[PDB]
Amino acid sequence: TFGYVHGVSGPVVTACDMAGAAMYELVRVGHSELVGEIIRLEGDMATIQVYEETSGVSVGDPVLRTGKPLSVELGPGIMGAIFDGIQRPLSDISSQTQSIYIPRGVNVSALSRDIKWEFIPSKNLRVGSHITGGDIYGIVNENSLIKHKIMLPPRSRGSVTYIAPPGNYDASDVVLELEFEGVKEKLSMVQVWPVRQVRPVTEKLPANHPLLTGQRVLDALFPCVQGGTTAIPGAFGCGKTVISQSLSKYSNSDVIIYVGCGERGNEMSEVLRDFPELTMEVDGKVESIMKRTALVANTSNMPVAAREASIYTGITLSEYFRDMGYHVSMMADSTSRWAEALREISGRLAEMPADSGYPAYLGARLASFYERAGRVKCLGNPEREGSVSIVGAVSPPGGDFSDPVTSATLGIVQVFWGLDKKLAQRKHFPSVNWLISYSKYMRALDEYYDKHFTEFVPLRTKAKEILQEEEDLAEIVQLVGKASLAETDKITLEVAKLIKDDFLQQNGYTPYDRFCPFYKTVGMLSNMISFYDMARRAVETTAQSDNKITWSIIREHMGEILYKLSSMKFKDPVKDGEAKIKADYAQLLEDMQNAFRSLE
Amino acid sequence: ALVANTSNMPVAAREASIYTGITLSEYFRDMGYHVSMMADSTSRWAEALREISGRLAEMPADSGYPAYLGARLASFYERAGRVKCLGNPEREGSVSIVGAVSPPGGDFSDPVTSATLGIVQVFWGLDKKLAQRKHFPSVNWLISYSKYMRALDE
Amino acid sequence: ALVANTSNMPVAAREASIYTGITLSEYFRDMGYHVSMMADSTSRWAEALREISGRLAEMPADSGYPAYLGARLASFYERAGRVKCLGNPEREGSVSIVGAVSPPGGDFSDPVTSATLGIVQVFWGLDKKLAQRKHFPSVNWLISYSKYMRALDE
Amino acid sequence: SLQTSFVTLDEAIKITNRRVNAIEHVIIPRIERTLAYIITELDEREREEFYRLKKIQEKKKIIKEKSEKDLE
Amino acid sequence: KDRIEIFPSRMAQTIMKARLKGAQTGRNLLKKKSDALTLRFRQILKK
Amino acid sequence: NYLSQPRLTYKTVSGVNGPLVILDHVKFPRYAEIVHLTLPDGTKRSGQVLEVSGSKAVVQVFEGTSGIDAKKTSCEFTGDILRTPVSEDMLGRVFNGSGKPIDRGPVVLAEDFLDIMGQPINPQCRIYPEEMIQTGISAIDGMNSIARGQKIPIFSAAGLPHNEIAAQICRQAGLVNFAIVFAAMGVNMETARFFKSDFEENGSMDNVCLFLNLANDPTIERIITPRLALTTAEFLAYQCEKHVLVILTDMSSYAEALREVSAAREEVPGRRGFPGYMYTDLATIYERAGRVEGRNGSITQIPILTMPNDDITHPIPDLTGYITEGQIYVDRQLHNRQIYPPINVLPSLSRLMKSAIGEGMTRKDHADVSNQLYACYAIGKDVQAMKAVVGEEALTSDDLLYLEFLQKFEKNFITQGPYENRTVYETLDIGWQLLRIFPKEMLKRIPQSTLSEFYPR
Amino acid sequence: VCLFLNLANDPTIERIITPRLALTTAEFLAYQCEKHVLVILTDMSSYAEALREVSAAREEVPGRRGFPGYMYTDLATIYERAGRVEGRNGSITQIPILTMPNDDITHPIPDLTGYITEGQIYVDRQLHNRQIYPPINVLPSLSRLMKSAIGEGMTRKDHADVSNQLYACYAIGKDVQAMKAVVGEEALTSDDLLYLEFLQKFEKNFITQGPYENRTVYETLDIGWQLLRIFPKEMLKRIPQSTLSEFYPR
Repeated sequence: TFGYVHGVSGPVVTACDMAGAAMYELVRVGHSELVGEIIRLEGDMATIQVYEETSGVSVGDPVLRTGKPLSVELGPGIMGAIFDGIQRPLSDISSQTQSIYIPRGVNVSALSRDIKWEFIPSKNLRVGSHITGGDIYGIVNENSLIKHKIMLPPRSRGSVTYIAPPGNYDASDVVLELEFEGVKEKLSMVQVWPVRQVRPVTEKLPANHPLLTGQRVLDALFPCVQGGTTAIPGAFGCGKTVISQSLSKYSNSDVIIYVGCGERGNEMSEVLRDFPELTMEVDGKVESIMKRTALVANTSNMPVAAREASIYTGITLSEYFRDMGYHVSMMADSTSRWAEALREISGRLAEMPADSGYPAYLGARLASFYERAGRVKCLGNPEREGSVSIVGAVSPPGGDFSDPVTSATLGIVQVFWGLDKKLAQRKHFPSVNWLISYSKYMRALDEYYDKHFTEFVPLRTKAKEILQEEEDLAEIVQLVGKASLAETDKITLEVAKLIKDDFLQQNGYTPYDRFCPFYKTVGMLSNMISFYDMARRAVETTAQSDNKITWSIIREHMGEILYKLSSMKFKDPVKDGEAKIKADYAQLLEDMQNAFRSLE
Repeated sequence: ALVANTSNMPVAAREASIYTGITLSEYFRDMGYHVSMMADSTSRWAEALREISGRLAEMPADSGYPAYLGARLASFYERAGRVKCLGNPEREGSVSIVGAVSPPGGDFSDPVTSATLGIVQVFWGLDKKLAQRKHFPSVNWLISYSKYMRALDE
Repeated sequence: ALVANTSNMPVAAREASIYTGITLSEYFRDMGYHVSMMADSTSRWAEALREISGRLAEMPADSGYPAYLGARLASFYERAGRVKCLGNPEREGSVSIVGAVSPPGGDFSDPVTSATLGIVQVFWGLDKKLAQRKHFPSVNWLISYSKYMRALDE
Repeated sequence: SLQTSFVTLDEAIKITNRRVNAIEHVIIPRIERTLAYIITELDEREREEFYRLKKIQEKKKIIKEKSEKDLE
Repeated sequence: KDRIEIFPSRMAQTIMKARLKGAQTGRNLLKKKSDALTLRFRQILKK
Repeated sequence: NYLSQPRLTYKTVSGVNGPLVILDHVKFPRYAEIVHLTLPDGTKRSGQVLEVSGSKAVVQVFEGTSGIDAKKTSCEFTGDILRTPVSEDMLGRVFNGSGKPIDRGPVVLAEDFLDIMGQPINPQCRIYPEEMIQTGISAIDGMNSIARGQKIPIFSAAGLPHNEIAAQICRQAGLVNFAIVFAAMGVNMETARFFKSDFEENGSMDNVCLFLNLANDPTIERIITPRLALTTAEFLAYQCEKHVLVILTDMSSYAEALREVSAAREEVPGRRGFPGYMYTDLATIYERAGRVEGRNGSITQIPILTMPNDDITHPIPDLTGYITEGQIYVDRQLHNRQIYPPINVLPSLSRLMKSAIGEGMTRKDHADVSNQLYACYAIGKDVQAMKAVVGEEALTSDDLLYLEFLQKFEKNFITQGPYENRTVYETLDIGWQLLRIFPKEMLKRIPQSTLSEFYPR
Repeated sequence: VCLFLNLANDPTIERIITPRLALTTAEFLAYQCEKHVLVILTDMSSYAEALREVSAAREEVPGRRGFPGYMYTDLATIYERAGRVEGRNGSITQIPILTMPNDDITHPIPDLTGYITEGQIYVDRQLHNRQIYPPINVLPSLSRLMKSAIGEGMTRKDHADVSNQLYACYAIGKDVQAMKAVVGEEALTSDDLLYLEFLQKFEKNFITQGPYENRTVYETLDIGWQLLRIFPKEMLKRIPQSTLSEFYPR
């Protein structure tokens, strides 16, 4: 089976007797089993890019091939796991080695063996039954939330020769046996998939439903669809946690995957410390969010190939959960750190530089990753839908979007929540700059809003216009002062102030703003814009009259409605029923209508 | 007379096209005609010299162009002039050569532009600012020059 | 004493002049003399190291210079200092080194300048602005530095 | 005195705002577009150097391999 | 026209960063001048 | 006649390096021939021989080399270059980047096999293009007229609505029978749906052929994607006398495929790391356009490209700009103000507008109106740049009229609905209603006869 | 005279030898035949382009901009064949000429040349577009031997002082010319306006020669003092007050 080391130079290990080896095959080098990829073949010889430090590898050392390219073990026991970028299990490395270090050349099986999982076979199946890739042949109760749908691997097919009865089985127990063309395949709960290959689908559907974040600016003005591709300018001064924690606690995705792309050592431990302590309410129980996520963490001194692979590992996990019919959300907290790892591989391969020193294929390696998002009809027969949403942060130096990883990312992602240090310094959380930010999914979500929130598309359009008018009017205020504006424009600044101060801002540490349902979000904006339209009608109806309405008259005779329009943020879906909340909003609409009717 | 070799015709044939055009022009010059030779771009000629160099693996100078690019252009433009022709009857032929260099990115720091302006006595530098204004012919009258003016004053 | 290599002397003779100079300076330093040595430019030595490296088919590092340019300059400048001389009469000689550094095109980001600034404790930054106004001796008192102030205070 | 002061301040504000906007919309944009061109062409020279050094390194490896084959 | 056309070099990158800091400092110094003049100008108009 | 000799198949993979497999012991290797590779797991792949030397054939593999094996890989050499199967039955169909069908129809039952590279159209047989196409869009038809047989690309900054403009041109294009070949290189699936949907919504399927290479499809297929589209367009125009329009979407994703292949090959780099031959390769795509003597056929092309970082001097727009007959530009300075379609006239030109206008084609005034609209819009931008320094109080009343012209112009000439179709004659009447903003004597690009025939009306 | 001609149509490699033939003839005429010799080398850039052609064809490791790394020593074997020698009356003066590519003073050809040659005479596009013949920009021009070519008995004794002051005045002239745009003409003081008048009068009278005017050193310094007399006496700060009292009141 194995070859022998012929030469070593830095991480490059040339091996011989490798006549059976394949391009990008995964190889273990040396007596310590150091990981590496074959980057060239030259006869019976192979050149291996060893990931880990090769110091101590010798000529004549064994070179053991795995029968596979770089691949992710998929199966039960992912939830709660922590992985490096190449799927090695950092929690289990810790518990087995009892060391603060990863030992060079770990061989710990990625999904923990020996855990007998509770398995229920898919009760419709029988010996002699037909089956195709993506058929759910049984369910594993790995945690309370995520019933793990075991499925036939996408390339496997045939007739079921055996299925295991209900019972407890570990990942190496043969749960299914099937036959095709007279050839038997024995099959386990563990499933191996090539990480740089897209898990296939019945069809990638158009994305049409909101990925609700529970955050007013993010859900109202810049919506991301389930299946959406999005970016965040993740940098310290902007408060990036406001999105990622809110998504993690509240958002309407059944599973989450985190990729530490290549983050600073201490910033990595913040993620790994924090998430275990976060919790969600499910069916009125409180449970740790680690019940529904896996953290593919990588510090900056993890192997280059692990950082470059880490993004592809996280999406390959996310695609397995998508194929279980779950909606995954995938956070990628610095695509720039991944692009540096990619640049280092290209540099070590002695390839020619392109834009700003990045490789030629940076555009393709980004685009072919973001195209792994979307809603799908899964493979296999229970017709189930699912999705992956990719929330891939960017880190343009000095905020300069001309940086090729940032520019190519903004050339691909349909949504960009442009967090800004100027807003974060003012504590305007969630700190999203609404002038910078955008979403392309507005058109595709019209179906959803038409069915469920039919007035909201008008309100969203009016809100964006009022905010744009605030920035335009602010130039006139800076030139000639607020006193010089028309009455319409003065009330436009007052409503834009309410929108900026009490709609778009949301302090997630407060019990009332921990989350914000879409109905609460619509009701708030409906009242602010109802006030805007009634104030604007009162002003415009009294245009060229003797007695004329103005912001000061409105504030004098109905400053209570201005106070209520701010106060509506404090309403609490936990303490207040939906009917109570909706009724208070309806009462404020009636109150403001009577109040304006008393003037004009 | 035309010597075509359009952008999608074989790269190598661009060299032969230029040398064919000046060979014809030198022949009509030896008859005593005042020939003019147009060349629609010396940079697209020099890109043929770049391609052959890249296939041969010769070392590039600036921007990939071969180091002999200067000498190729020099031994092209110096085929101009007015001449007392060979042979018995005296004739005053000429070839006037007009190479329409097309600098990549529009940037006159381009090695073909730099080598070309080293050799030629007349430089009609066009400018995209004028062409955007629809100011045509788009000659920039600051950067352009004609070294022949002292002879033409006579 | 003078070691004198006109620029047309062979590339290796330019390197030898530096090592000869410091070895003579160290020889008189061992006599307890407070030797001083001045080089006409360490950049001209680096131009010798460049040409040597190229001819040997070495991998260059920046602007054709060898990567070991820094280590060469250190094996020159770190032969300076005061010393307690070897052997029996206790005497304290020194070699002061004034290594000049005009950079290519006047660019103070240059490898031999940067490598020199990583090693020398004093930088008499002469400046074109002062020289153009004919201010002499033309030292820029805002770019220049001398780390020795900490010792000289005693 | 207020009249002469007011008129003089109006002219001084116009002169100052012309300089401020000429800095903001002429001088700074010439410099930032120049600095982008400098960073671009500096990186072009860095690629042209990289490619020459890489092709040299490949020819050396060929010459080494040929020199070992010539021992047979 | 659109650029200063100093020839590409690490010297020129240093000089253009210095020219940018110069021009940006000049903008800030003249912005303080414009603000102080604007305040006095509006005071005088009321007087 | 058919090649009667049986095919050789080799396992002699002497190496693999990047996207290249290096066969050895090959019997008389043929440059640019196609290899079909079977990997150890039985996956089929295809490749083209980029170099031959004695017994060696260096084959580039389109699906990439991941999984190629030095012993268990079978390379069948077809003994011939890559030929596209073509037929008129390719209208109303959808193909992937390598020309396999994805509409769930059968393979192309060929009327012929054509060399994917095409042939160089003989400059003596090329007709100079001159019959006008209305696109229906005023910023094109009024100031950048497209001739039947012209190639003229739409440049755009990233994320601008260039797909919508190109879709609208497919909906509204006509003379003052037709077919489309649409290709996209590295298009995201969200945009691939838009293009396929729009042809289905317009009822156009019966006279459009789509080649889709998606942004995750193997990046070497992008090199053949527009070549397949052109080879179909050449069949439809030059053999079937169809009036063809070819749309090539993100020639930037094509140029990225050239840059990736160039890196893998180690070619001499030009600017921004694109290969030194990027002009010739782009010409091998773009020059497969125009009318040809004795044929009623014609290939029009409207390529589209995303200008990287909006830079007009970038090699992709720049080399395309050298090869193509003027260009149509789309701008953020229009799109941010919601001016659809966001076409900026000022950097735009159409080289064939200097012929596909005037009597029998368009109204007499057209050339004059276009030139005066260009002057007024350009002066409008110049006085806007003055206002940004010295304020509007320094501008003359004439200069203020050019600034007001620039506003009225964008609001009426450029601004147009996504389904609104305008004739050239309607566009010129709009042009005059804008020119009437100035006193007659200021119209320095228009002759006194054209003013006397059209200015007061 | 003695002319060697390689023209732009003659083969590249001959022009590598052309300058060495000229200098070898100059060594015979100077150092064996006692001639005072001037050597003119008409385009050192075409010489360096010939080195780049052969170097690239030899597959040698490049220096910056792809020239052979040895071009400094090589250009030295050309430029160092100059100057007087022991016992000889003869002398090889050289005035090489060098086509700066892209107008770039820092280009490897002029850069390595500037290190070997004893200054440079710099001819500027800006002065040429103004029709100033010869277009020599005095500021970037230098001459290392000037400090020993000039002085009592070699010239009139004031010649160093007048030239030093004029040179600083031209430099200040170009700086106030930059101020006239960056800050405006209205920001200039009476002194800055006198440096601007100096810059204009200096180009007109000092720099502008005409192609057959053969001015003596005395006519040059006399025009120099007629220009320095534009300023108040106290502005001539580089000149010693002894020299000013002899030559300013003229």
